[PDB]
Formats: sequence, C-alpha cells, structure tokens
Amino acid sequence: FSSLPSYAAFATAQEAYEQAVANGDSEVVLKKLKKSLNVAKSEFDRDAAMQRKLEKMADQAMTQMYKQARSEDKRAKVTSAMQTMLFTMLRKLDNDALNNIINNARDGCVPLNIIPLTTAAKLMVVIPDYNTYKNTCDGTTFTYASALWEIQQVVDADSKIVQLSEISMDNSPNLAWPLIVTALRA
Amino acid sequence: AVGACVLCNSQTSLRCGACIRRPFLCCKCCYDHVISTSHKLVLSVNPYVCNAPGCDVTDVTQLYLGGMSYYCKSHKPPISFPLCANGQVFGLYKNTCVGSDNVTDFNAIATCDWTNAGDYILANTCTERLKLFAAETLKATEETFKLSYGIATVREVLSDRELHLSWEVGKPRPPLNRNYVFTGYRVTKNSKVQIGEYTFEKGDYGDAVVYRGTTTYKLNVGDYFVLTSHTVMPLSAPTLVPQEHYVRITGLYPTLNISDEFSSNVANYQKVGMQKYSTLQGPPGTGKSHFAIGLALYYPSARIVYTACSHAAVDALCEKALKYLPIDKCSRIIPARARVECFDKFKVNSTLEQYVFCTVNALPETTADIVVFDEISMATNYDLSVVNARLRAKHYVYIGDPAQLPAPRTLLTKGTLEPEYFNSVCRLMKTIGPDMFLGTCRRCPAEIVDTVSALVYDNKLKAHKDKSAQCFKMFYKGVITHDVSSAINRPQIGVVREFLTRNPAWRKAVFISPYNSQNAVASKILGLPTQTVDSSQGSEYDYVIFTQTTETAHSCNVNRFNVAITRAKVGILCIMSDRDLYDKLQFTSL
Amino acid sequence: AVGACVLCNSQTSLRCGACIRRPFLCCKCCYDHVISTSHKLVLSVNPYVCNAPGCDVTDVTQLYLGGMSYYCKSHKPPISFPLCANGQVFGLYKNTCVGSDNVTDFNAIATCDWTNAGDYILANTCTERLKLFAAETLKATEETFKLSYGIATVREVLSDRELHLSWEVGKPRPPLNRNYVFTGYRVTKNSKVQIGEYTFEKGDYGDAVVYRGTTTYKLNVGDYFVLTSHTVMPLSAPTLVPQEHYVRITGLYPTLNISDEFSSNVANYQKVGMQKYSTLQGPPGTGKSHFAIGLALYYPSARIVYTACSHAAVDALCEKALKYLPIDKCSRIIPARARVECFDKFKVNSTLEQYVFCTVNALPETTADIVVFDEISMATNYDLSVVNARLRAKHYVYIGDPAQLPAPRTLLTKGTLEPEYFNSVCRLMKTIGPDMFLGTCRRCPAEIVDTVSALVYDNKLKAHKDKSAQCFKMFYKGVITHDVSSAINRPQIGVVREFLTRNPAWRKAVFISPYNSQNAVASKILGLPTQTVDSSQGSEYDYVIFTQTTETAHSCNVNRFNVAITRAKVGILCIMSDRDLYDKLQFTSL
Amino acid sequence: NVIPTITQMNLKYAISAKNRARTVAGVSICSTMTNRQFHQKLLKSIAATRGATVVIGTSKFYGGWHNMLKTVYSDVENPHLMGWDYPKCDRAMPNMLRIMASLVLARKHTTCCSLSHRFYRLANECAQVLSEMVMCGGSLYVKPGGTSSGDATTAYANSVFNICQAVTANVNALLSTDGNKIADKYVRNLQHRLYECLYRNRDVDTDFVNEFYAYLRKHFSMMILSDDAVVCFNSTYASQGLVASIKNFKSVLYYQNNVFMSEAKCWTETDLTKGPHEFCSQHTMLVKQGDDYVYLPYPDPSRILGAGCFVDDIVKTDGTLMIERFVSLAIDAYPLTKHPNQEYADVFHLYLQYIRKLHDELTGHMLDMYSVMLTNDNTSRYWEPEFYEAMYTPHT
RNA sequence: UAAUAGCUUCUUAGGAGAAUGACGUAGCAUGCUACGC
RNA sequence: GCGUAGCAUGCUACGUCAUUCUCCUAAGAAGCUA
Ligand SMILES: [Zn+2]
Ligand SMILES: [Zn+2]
Ligand SMILES: [Zn+2]
Ligand SMILES: [Zn+2]
Ligand SMILES: [Zn+2]
Ligand SMILES: [Zn+2]
Repeated sequence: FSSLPSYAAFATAQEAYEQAVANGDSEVVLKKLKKSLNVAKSEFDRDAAMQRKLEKMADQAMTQMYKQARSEDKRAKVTSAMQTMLFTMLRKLDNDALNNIINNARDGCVPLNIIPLTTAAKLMVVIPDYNTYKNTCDGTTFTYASALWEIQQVVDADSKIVQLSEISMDNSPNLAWPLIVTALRA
Repeated sequence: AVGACVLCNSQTSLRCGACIRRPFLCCKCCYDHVISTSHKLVLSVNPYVCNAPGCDVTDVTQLYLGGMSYYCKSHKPPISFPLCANGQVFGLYKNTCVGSDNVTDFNAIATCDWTNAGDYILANTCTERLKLFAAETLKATEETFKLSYGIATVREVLSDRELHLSWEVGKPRPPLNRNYVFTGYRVTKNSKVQIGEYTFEKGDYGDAVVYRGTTTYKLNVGDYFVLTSHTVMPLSAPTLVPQEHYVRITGLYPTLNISDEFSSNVANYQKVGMQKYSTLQGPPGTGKSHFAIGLALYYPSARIVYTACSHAAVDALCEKALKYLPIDKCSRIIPARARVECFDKFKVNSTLEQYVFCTVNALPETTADIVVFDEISMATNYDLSVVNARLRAKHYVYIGDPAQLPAPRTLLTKGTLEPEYFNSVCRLMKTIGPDMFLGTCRRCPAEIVDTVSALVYDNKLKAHKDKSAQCFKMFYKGVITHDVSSAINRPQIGVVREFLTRNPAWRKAVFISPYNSQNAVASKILGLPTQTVDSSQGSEYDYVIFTQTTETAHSCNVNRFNVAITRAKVGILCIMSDRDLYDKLQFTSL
Repeated sequence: AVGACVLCNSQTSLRCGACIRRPFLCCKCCYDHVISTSHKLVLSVNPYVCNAPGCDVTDVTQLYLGGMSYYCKSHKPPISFPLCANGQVFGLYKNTCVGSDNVTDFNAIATCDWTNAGDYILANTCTERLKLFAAETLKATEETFKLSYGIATVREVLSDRELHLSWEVGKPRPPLNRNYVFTGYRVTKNSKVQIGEYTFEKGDYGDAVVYRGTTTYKLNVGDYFVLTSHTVMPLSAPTLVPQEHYVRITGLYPTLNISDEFSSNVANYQKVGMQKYSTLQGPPGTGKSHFAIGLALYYPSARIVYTACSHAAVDALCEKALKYLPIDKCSRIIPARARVECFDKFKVNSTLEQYVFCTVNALPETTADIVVFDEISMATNYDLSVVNARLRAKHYVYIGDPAQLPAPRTLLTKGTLEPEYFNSVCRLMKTIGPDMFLGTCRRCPAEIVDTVSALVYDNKLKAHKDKSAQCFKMFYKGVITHDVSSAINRPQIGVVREFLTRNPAWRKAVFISPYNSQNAVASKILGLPTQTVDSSQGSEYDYVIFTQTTETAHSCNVNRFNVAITRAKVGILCIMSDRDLYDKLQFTSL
Repeated sequence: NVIPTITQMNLKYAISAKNRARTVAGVSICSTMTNRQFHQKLLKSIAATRGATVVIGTSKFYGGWHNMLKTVYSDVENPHLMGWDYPKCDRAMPNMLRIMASLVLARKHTTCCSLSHRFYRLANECAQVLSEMVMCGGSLYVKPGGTSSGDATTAYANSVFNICQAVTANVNALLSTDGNKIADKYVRNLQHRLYECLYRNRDVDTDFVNEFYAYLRKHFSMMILSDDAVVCFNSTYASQGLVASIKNFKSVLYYQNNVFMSEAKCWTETDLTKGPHEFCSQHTMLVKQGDDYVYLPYPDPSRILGAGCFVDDIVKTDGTLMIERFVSLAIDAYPLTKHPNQEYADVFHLYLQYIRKLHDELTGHMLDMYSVMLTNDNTSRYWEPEFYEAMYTPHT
C-alpha cells in the first residue's frame, strides 16, 4: 500500500491543499486543489483495495500449496510402508509346501481357506474351558486338519506362561480362561 | 515434495524443469538461475504453465497468477500479479530463501554438455552439494548418450561358443569387453520380454562374435540386442567424509602373530587404522592388493568390507583373500541379475559376514568397521558418493594409482583429462600426496626400470635383478587397415613373425595391444593367448608381446605405455612407431 | 500457560524476565520483587514490552494496559490504567493472590551471583520451594558462566600421546583436570563442526598436556577446542521426600542367613526398612560402599538403584558388586556420549534390571523398590532434586561423609563452605545428626589413623594395625614458585629428591600434593607415580610422599589433608609448612 | 474384477439400556470408496425427497414429524397404527434378501452400466459386505452372511429389506385367506390374478404390479426408516384377513429370517390421536401449537437424563467447557414440557436451570482468571423456552 | 481400537447476492448569475 | 435566443467504505436417530 507512489501523490496533494488553505488561497484555487486531492485520493484507494485481494489470494495459494505439498509428502511415506508390509509378509511364506499344494491345482488356483490349513507352520487354538481343552488337544501332541501337531507353548488371557500339568480339572478355576495354546507342525 | 536448494540448502519446492535433473532451487537462487540462464521452465508442486483453455506459454517471467491458476499476459484476470518479481520466485517458505552468488558456476555446471575437458575439471572443484549434482547430471548425460546406440541381433544359430552379429545400418557400435554387456529382447509376436544378457567380443574374421552366455535359454532370430540402458537414482552422501585423523587406533584391535610375510607394513597398517579415510598408492604390481589382506590380518576381529568398481578387481582380491585369509568367514556379494561370470568360491551372498566383498553397484545399505575401496582411478565421484551413502564404517582405505588408466568417460571426446581431475580422491592424492607409498619393484630389467622411473615418477624404483637382455623396441611401420571400430595391425604381426624364428624364447608369450580389434585378430592366425591392456594390472609374466598400431595421443599415453611394458619380466618383443617414445627408453636396436 | 507463585504457591501467570529461570510469580509477589530490585521485566502470557510501532519500554511501573495491549506513557490511547499499581501488578488471578515479606530472601537469591559464600548458606537455609529455586538458579549461573570461557587450540603435535596447547590470547585459562572436558571445532571452511570430547592434564616438561579423548579424533593445527556446555531443564521434585516413620517393615522382605560378613549389619537394614529414607555417615573406607551391597543381599527380591554423581566411585561400587552381587542381575548405564570409560563388565545399559548402577546426570525416569545414593559430599541440591524426580522408590538411602571433598562449586571464590551447607542431606547429617553411623579403619597403620582420629574426627576411630615407625613429618621452609597459577614449591622438591635416594624402601611411593602444577612437575625428576589429592580419593597405595605446597586455605584444608594422608597403607612421609598442622599431628622427629 | 475385503469388528462405546455388547463393522476404505461412487447418486436422491415411503433425510424438527405422520395417514379407510420389530435384524438377515436389496438399489443403472458391470458390482458388494473375512481381535474369521452395519448402503439396504418383508406379509395374508369368504368381488378377482401372476406366469405383468402397488398404498400405507416401520393399515380388511397383520409378520419372519418375533415387541394403536406408540425411539403426542394441533416427538426421559449424567469421556464432565451439549439435549427434550405428567415436564426445566447455572459459573471462573467480563454474551437466549419452541414450528 | 447414513445446535473463515447509509469521479435533467454574439 | 464559465438542486453509472440480512462453500466442537 504505502510502498506504491499513489500514497506519495495523495500526500503531496494533501500538503499542497493544506498550504493553500492556511495561505488563504482563492476559492477557485481552493476548489482546484480539493478536486485534485479527490482524484489523488481516488487512485490511492483504487490500488489499495486490490491489495486485499492479492494478499488474500496469496494465502489460499500458500494454504493450497501447503496442502498439496503436505499430501504428497505423506503419500510417499504410506506407499513405502505398504511396500515394506507386503515384502515382510512375503518373507513369511512357506515356499515349499505352498508350491507343492498350488502346483497340484489343475488350474493353478486354490481357495484361500485351505492356504493356511495345508501350509501354516504354527497352530493357535483358543479354548474357553477345561472340557473343550480335554476334548480337543489333550496331551503334548494332538491331531487336527488331518495333521499331527505338538504343543510348544500355552498361555492364559494375561499372556502368562502355563505348564501343562497345571491344566487339570481341579485347577481349572484358578486359570484365567480362555487358554491360547501354540503348537507346531510335525 | 519439498527439498533443499542445491547451492544454499534452504527449504524449497521449486525445480528447474529445464535442467535434466530438475534440482531443487530456492526462490532467490531460482530467480537468479532463470534470469541468468535461458532456462525459463520451473516446476513447483505444480508445473508453471499458462492454464488457459487453449494456450502454451512456458516462460515463467511472462506468467502471472490469477484465481487459482497461472496464465500468460493474454489470459490473466483483472487481478495481478507477476510470479517472478521482488527478486524472488513465488513458492513455499518465501521468507527463508537465502540467495548465494554461487549461481555463476551453477549456470556452467547445468548448461554444459561435457564435450570439453573444462567441464570435468570445473565439475570437480565445486562445493560438495554442487559436486553431487554435477556427478548426477554427468551420469544422466552418459545414460542418455547411451540411448543412441547400435542395436543388433544374431544372424542365425552358428556355434554354441560363438554367435554372429547383425547390426542396424546408420548407427555406431560400442567397444567389446567385459564392462559392456547387452540385453536380448523378445518382441517376437508375443510379449517382448527378456531371456538373458550377453557379452560380446569380436569374432575371428569378417563378421562374428565370441560371446559369454548368462542364461541357457537359447534364442532364435525373433530377438534382438540392445546396450542395456537404465536410469540414475539421486545421491545424498558426500564424495569424501571429512578427514579426521586418530590418536590411537579405535575399534580396530591388532592381532597376535600376524605374519612374517608383510611385517614391514605394520606401521602403515596402524596408520591405516589411524585416519578416518586413508589413501595408499603403489605402482603397477606392488602388493597393494597384498597390503589389503595384510591389513585384514592385522585386525582379525573387525568386520571388513571390500569394495571395487569392477568385477575383475574384486574377484582378484577375493581369490587372494581365499589364498591367505580364512575361507570360511567370507561373503562375496553377487548381483541378483548376474550379468557377468560371477565368483562363487566362498559361502556366497551372506550380508551378515565378517569379510564381505562387493562391487560398488551391488553394495547393499549396511554398516561395517572398515571399508577398503580399490582401483579408485577407474572409480568416479558417483561411485565415491554411493559408497559414502550406502556404507558407514569407522575407517576407510582408498587404494589405487592415478598413474593407471582412467574411467571410460565416453562422452569426453575433446581435450585430455589430466590425472588431477579424475575424481575427488585423485585430486586429493595429487594435491597433498598419497598417505602411503611403497616403491619397491622386482620384475623389470635394470635399464627399463630405471628409465620408467625417470619418465614420470621421481626416480624411486630399482630392480633386484639383472637385465635378461631379451627386451627390445623396434621401429616397424605396420601399415594400418583399421576397417573396424578399433584399429588393427596385421602386417606388423607379419614383421613379428619374420622374427620369432630367430628368438625361440617367447614361444609361449601373451599378446597385448592398445586396440581390442588387434587383440581379437592376433589370436586367430596364431594361437597366442591374449590379454588386453585393461585385463593386465594384477598379474605378472615372463614372455609378453606388445604391438603399437597407431600414432596419436592415445598412443603416447605414458600411463598406458607404462602399464603395457611393466608386465613382462625377462622378454618382450615390441612393435613401436614414434621416435618420441623411442628416445625415452633404452633398448637393443636389432 | 499458567503456574504457581514460587514463594506463596498461589495461581499466577507472571514471570520475571530479569530472573534467569523466569519463575512464576503472583501479582503481589511480583510487585514486591520488581519494586525493590533491579528486576523490571515481567512476562505474562504476552510480554509486557510497549507494543508501539517503535518503542522499547520494559519497566512495569512505566506502562499502562490500554486498548488491547500494553503501552508506554506516550504510546497509550486515552483509555489507560496503570499495570503496576494498587500494591500489585496486573495478572491472571489478580484478586486471589497473597504474599509475605519473605521475598526479602528471594530478592537476595535472585540478585546474588553465587560468588560469596553467604549466597550458598542462604540458598540452603530457605524454604523448600526457595531451596529448589536457588538450586535451579545456581545451576543456571554455572551454565551461563561457560559462555565467557576461553578458547584453546593446538600449536602442533610432536608426540601423539601428549598434546601441545594454546589458549586464546586475552581470556582466562581454565585449570587442566578431569572435571573439565572440551569439544572441538574445525571452523576453517570446511567443517565448523564438533570433533569429539577430550580432556586435559598438564605435562611436566615445558609446555605439554597428556590428553585423552572420548572419541579418537586427532586435531589438525586449524582444529581447536572449547569447554562443553549443556542446557538445564527446571527441576520440580523436592530435595528430599518428607520423612514418615512406619511401625514395621512394609514392601521389603529379609534374607535367610545373609552371610557371616554382614551379621553385625542387620539392625541397620532393619532401621533402613522401617523408615521412609535413611542417612549413613562414616569416615572413608569404613564399610559404607560395602554397606549398600550388604543391604542389597539383605533384601534380594527388592529392585535396587545405586546412584552416584561421579563416575570413578560408581565404577568401584560396580567392581564391589561384581565381587559380591550376582553378575547376571546387574547393569550399567552410561550417557550417549560416554565421556569417561565406565565399567563395562555387566549387561551394559539395561535399565529394567533388578540392580542398576548409574550416575545422577544420566539417570532414566523409572521406578524402583529402593534407591541408594552414595557419597553425598560431591552432589548438590540440584542432584538431589534430579534423583528424587527421575527415580521413584519405596525407600531412599543416602551415604557419604561431609568431611569428604565437596562438589566443585567453581564460581565459589570467597569464603569457605562448611559441611552442613554442602547440600540438604549434609545439612541434615550435621544438624540433628545422621540416622546411622559406623567408624573403624582397616587400611592405614596405627599412627596416622590415631592422628586422623583427632584431626577431624573426635577420637572416634580405632584401627587394626601396628605403627611401623615409617610415618614421617618433614619441616622445611619450601620457598614458593607461583608458576602455573598453581604454586610449585621447588626447594621442597629438592628436599624430597635428596631424601629419596636415602630411603631405599621408598623408590615407588606415590607423590601427593594439593596443587596439580607441583604434582606434575615432580614427575620428570623423581619418577614416582603422580596423583593429585582430588583424584587420589578412592585409591590406596603402599607408600605415599605428601608435600604441603604452600600455606593457604586450599592446601591447609583439613579435609584435603585428611583424604591425602588416609591413602597410605604401611607408612607415609609428609612435608609440613604451617607450624600448627605439623604440631597437631604426632609423627617422627626428622 | 472382484476385490475381497477385510472388515474390522469395533466395540461400540455408547450409552445403552441393555448390557449386551454392541458391535459395528469397519469396512475397508477400498470398498467404501467404490460403494460410494456407485450408490451415492441414488442415496442422495432418497435422502433429499419428501413424502415417499422411505423417510430418510426428513428432519423431525420444524414440524417435520407432523408432516411425516400426516403422510402416513394417506386416506386409509379405518386406520389402525401398528409397528413391528426385527430380533437380530442385522445378523439374522438371509443372504438372498441382502442380494435382493442390492439388486433393487442397482436397478437404477440402466444406462451407466452394462449387464456384466452390474453383475460384478453385485459380486463385489457380496464379497465385501455379505460374506467376507471379518477381523475380531486380530484374527480373521469367515462371516457366514447377514448384513454388516458398516457398508455405504447400510440403512437403505435394510429399508429395502423391510419393505420386502412387509410386501411378502401382505402377499401371504392375501393368499392364505379362504377365498369364499371375501364378499368384495374386487378383492376376490385381485387374489385370483395374484395367484396367477405368482405361480402361473413367468414374465412380469406390469399392469397387475401397478394395481397391487396401488392397493397396498391405499390400504397398507407405510413409513420405513431402515428397520423402524409404522403402518396405518385398514383394520376391517386386516380382521377379514385381506392385509398383513401381526401374525402374518410373525409367520413371515419365521420362514424367511429363522427368528421368532414375540408379539410383546410389536405395538398396535387403535386411536390416531395418540400417534404411533414408538418410532425411532421417539414417543409421539398431539399438542395444541399456535392455534392448531400438531404432533410432537418426545424421547424417553430416562435416556435424556442418562445422557445428562453419564458421559463417554472425562473432559465432558466439566460442563462449563460444554454448554452446547446441554443446549442440544434441551432441544431434544423440549416437547416433554407439554406432557401431562409433571415429572416428565420437570426434565426440561432442570436442563434450563442447569444451563443457567453453568453460564453463571463460567462467567465467575472467567472473571476470576481475568478481570474483564466478555463484552458480547448472547448466551442469555439459551435459557429461554422461546428459542427451543422455535425448533418445533413449521415456519422454517 | 473407535463404522455407514441422516437430522439438528453452536463457533470461526471465505465467496456471492441483497438492503440501507456515507464519501469520491463521471454522465444526464433543471434553476440562478458573469462575459461574447 | 445562442455559446463559454461558475454555483445550487435532482436522476443514472462506476469506485471506496460502514452496518444489517440471505444464501454458498470450507474448517472445527457438540448432540440425537438407525
Ligand atoms: Zn536450469
Ligand atoms: Zn537457494
Ligand atoms: Zn495464455
Ligand atoms: Zn526476578
Ligand atoms: Zn506470590
Ligand atoms: Zn511506547
């Protein structure tokens, strides 16, 4: 605003008008300077108003260009995270058994529901009470999915280790059911 | 995506779309560049163009922003204003963009095409951030230049050990050696794909190639060969970490009963453990490779990373280490593509091993205790930055001789790159001198060794030997045919075979030439084992025959001549053209 | 961003900018502070600067709250109202504040530069919140003092084992010792960056310093050093938790037949368990450091945190624990920089272990079953608050003897600090007496232990040895030589050397002197190991040669002389200067 | 293509009247984006239309409730209001009915999509909503079926299902009658043609479909919000068996949801002046507003008092920080003032006095932490009943 | 860890429109006066 | 009567600003319902 020469033009016109007024300039001269002051003031506000649009306009650009810049910066991070997740999950695959089962497929396509059931190397069984425990996985080894598994760990709801001997009918109330038992494929 | 200004590191989001690399530039630096250079295309988060329904204006100073878009003067709204004003370019962090006068050199760095030698020398004396950008854009220029290459395909199935070449008409051909590989492409009907990459060498006569097979998938005429171009990734790490010397060796624990073989270098070895990065230089055939294993044995319980630009040098170091170092605790890192006949003698590709060998290109991002870079002469600043980035070690050991040959530097066609500006390491070594040196030699006769020491070196070599009196240097014209991408001298071999009947000594000699075409041809009429000049530098011999084909700067290269003549031990018959070279060395006249 | 007024704990949002710590003050208390003292800058949620287009008026009584903001006399709208008026200063919670005349002491705390001795004793006899604030202010003053410290640099290096030093011309030279450490600079073009942590101690011959580095980085001549500094976070925890007396043991569980060594020490552990916190005071090497491990064995299941302020004492404590406590359930925490080489034998840096040993500065914020702090003498109230805050424990046990050398307190240069004012814990130890005491000596002969049983201790210590008649007191004038800003007594050195070849059984006695200059310069001439009194604490030697450098408040310190003499094992020769010191002890005649 | 998708089970942490845990399905964004892009035009068309059978997007304020209930009474002959309930609605949903709802919603793509595109959209909808992989506490199970309450079309699909069940009940009721006892000849002919078009005809008879739709709109006018139904059925026909009654709904639920619908959870009202007994958990009452009578919905006072006392986060406990909360609760509870039971009416006055007390205490605390009271304070209108009375006037 | 959809209340920012008021420039209509014809 | 100039009053256009209101969007906080 003040930077533009319109401010200086208005200031000098106003100064001349005041000097003429205090100097007792004639009415014809007085009107001339006042009219000159008006047009000088007219330009001063005319280019002043456009500034409001300008700095206003710039702010949205910054906010917009902040936002667009902000988004892409976040886009790369999430893309890298997703790629890392995919590759880490890949490295967990049992390539041998997976290949053996998938090659047996006539069309090379198999239902997903059997991918773990025929290749997963670790079995988790969640048991609500002692009767189901005894029915399903009594002993240090058991059978499921037409395969043999051996118990390697047993934990309670609190993620506290539990010894197999502790899982007894009389000791059942003292255990924080349900039990998560983890076994391996043999 | 925001970044840092190249020449002032200030936060910015502006890129010079005209520059090949589109490097980041701040408001002030960007204005200085656009107003200074002819580059008038600049990329913010969005390109700076006239977003009119129909219009195409790319100049930035002629662009004004209106509404939420950019236009020229003829499509702007009633509202202002210029994008390029107030000594700044409109963008992010407008109030933290510091300008620098370094734009003067930045303009030359960006605008040059690397045709002349001045670019390289000025591309090496610039600051670190400009150094990285210059290296990146130079490599990009190299790759783009490689995109203009001659493509070929196999004529038909001729031999299992050798194919034939059918190139396109109107395009050049590349040099044929291990460095240059090519990719077969399978566009038959039917799904252009890859089956394997081949390396080619000139055939026997006319048109033919003796090749190297990567994949056993044999190809019909449905495929054709290209020079396997690729892209270039950006770099962040410095060419050389700051030189910070040490008081007493840290992280490197000396050994017990190291050896009697190389106890003379113990001081050097501790000095190798002293500087953060150490620079050792030794003339052709002086055990710097031997020095590497010596250092490795000096610190037994430290993880050591061997690095070299090419497969040949790293493979030689691997073999020597297998010979001396324990063989079990080794891990040679192999590229997944395997575009070369790889080295599989250790327990290969174990990145979590003590003694890990790798090439510059295939280094995975890891950490170590000490890393030894070898053959820095052929190494480029890009390689230096890459090794600085991917690898972090407590100690660095750059071993190499700038008196050797340079990197290919194909784009350089006018001017000669002197040793001082091969790269940052070579400049350092030619500036303050190598941190270490070993000047003992045991191979060449007395007159030759003395004269060679007199040519370029400062008279510090002597042979613990007497001249075998079988070293010669003649003046044979050897009329030149050179009707192939490299020069040939067959009648020179005729003049030689006029000899070789009165001198039964070197009847098991190795032929060497400064042109690979003569190297290929000389093995055809006579079955002399062949070894080009590059394939030397690491082996010693007693009967070698070297022949000079042309007369030019490439022929008078004292480095090439030195590496050529220092490989024989008792006998070498030479074909030589220039009296200038003839008056520096003493030989029998015959 | 509100807080509580320090000396009345009323809700407030006003802080004194002129105060270094910028503490929270209420309207009344802030008014009293500013009106009397030079402090005339107050910080509310907004600073109280006059917000004129251009004006700088910070005095509160000079300002008015007018319109929306604070303005000066000639910059305020006609609607004004004084800020500092009606016996108050405008601030949040204006009509809910209350203060007292105790500000008088707070005024002294704010004004004092911590140069006179009265400053500390007043700072250590104030209210609890005043105590905390005084500690914060003293630490801030110490930190700010470093800003005016001089800059060193390296002249050259003739020997890598000993640096050659150069102080900046026109600035004071800080003393060379372990307490002070340096970080470097390479400001040339080219790396105005740190080059590692080093330390210094003067060399005997000429100008030279035998140095040591946390890192290994050697210095180019351009590289130089400056004393390190670290910012300070305000402390909040009280110096000591209030004491609560329980009826029985809660939360701790005894042992079954702890051992035959700690059998007399059982009621002590009982008293420790009964009380919330406890204090143990006794002469050096009387079972104090052994007491903590005995307690640990007495309460095995209890998680225990051993803490010290220094690194040498905690290392010996860790050694003792290794000697007795199980190696498995132990840890050692070192700062990230690890300035000094600490105890590396356990699973290092494992905070979650049952028994954890650490220095105060590098303590992590965790809990425990009991925290045992050793050697209160070297620690300040700031350290007390830090330990009270970071480590949360059921029981707190403090060990240390007031008669031992106190914390550095470098700013202190006038008057003497008595043991009861070293810190709050020492104040409790001296005021009402320690909660526990033990005294007995097992190391030095009967004579010098008999003397120290009267020097500082009131006939408390019996001993177990026989006076070997090798206790010697020597009286010589010992002309002074104020050489390195620490006195050097060359003629006393002459007496020492002249009756060291006359004493065959004293060819290895460790030379001891309060001043480091004489201590070092004696090395090149009599060759015996050299050890200053300050770092001599915690080390025992077969034979000792003490030398009173000069008569003054530093060398004639009863505590310093005690800790010097109490390091001998079978005998000691000492050089006395003051007649009273030579007489109060009872040695041989000479 | 088909994109199978994982959906999480989230425990709903919200105030409730029964201890049974409430769960919602968080559907993966990959399915939500496509479902929105495929359905949102129709969904917004429904939500932005007034006077239809599906009342979604119709505000209950500004006399919206009265307009809604007057639309229900679409000139039925002998009105009787009635409402049913679906036990385990979202979990007993048969797969076929969910597929039917998806197809009905997809029928509008007669031009924007070819046949295969519609079929694959339906397949994706089923694979992502109907029978997908469900994550429950970090474990992937298979959902046997039933609608998940998280997809883009959750309320609208259930609305379509509800309309389907109602029309099925009407069809079964009309068929199961004897036939010789229907005195009205028109209805006998309608039943005959209905059976013909059901079990003796394979292409749609649009004429008869329109006739039956007009019949239902004339004697079984409906209001549906995704599972809440209010019907204004003719009682004479229902007694004669010519339109669905409660027992017909019970049978229909029995053999097409595998659930039993106890009559205790369905309500019948023989007097319209009392309005529906319950709808969207809002009781209804007729009160004299201005100079005419209008319907007002009021909630169960226990719910409002509970929302006043118990809050789901600690910071909401301060109260002074949350005046808008109590303003909204008072807006919801305003109609209780007109209830004849005084203890009902006292809830609104409690909320008003409480809002006034928070305003006073907030001003006190504000004047304590400073010394100037806020110049602009329009809060005085929030403890005057007129501001709330305006929310239930049809002017806006 | 915290779903889809709808309705409503409140606060802030932006744009547009409208109404009223004020000031300035310009255009046009009328009235009075000074000079020339 | 005509032309130029000046002053007064009135209407229209444009520009600037103040207040009030309506809507359109965006952001945030909160409640209710399925
Ligand atoms: Zn450019
Ligand atoms: Zn810049
Ligand atoms: Zn344009
Ligand atoms: Zn102060
Ligand atoms: Zn106070
Ligand atoms: Zn002022």
